[PDB]
Amino acid sequence: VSTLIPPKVVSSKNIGSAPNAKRIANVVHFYKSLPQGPAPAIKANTRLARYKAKYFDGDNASGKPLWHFALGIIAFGYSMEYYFH
Amino acid sequence: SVLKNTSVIDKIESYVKQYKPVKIDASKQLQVIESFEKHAMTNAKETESLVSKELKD
Repeated sequence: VSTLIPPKVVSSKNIGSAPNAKRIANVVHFYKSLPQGPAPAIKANTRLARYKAKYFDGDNASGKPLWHFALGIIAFGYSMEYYFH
Repeated sequence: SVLKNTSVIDKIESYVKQYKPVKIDASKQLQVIESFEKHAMTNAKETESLVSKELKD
């Protein structure tokens, strides 16, 4: 009876579609995300900070700390098993 | 002039001439036709403003 007009009705149509739900999701997931590894806090300073940078960081993550623990028992020979039970 | 017993053609010719102004055109649509357009400006610019904003956003 006349010229129908569904070419321009997306101003209220862009709310119910599924991609819009993902659209409003990931845009919030993007703006505050740190750009290039910023704010990594690589300078750890808490009590034994030196340990935090050699083995406690996790780059090595090997049996050295338990080796250090074992050597501590060895150095305590005349303190726990000798001169005492 | 092909009819030598004319007797009606002048009446018929006059009948054509009296109704020579048969009937005028009807350009009545001057308030509702643009009302379709006024919705057309409203929704298209609503769409265009959104898509222009969203393409850059």
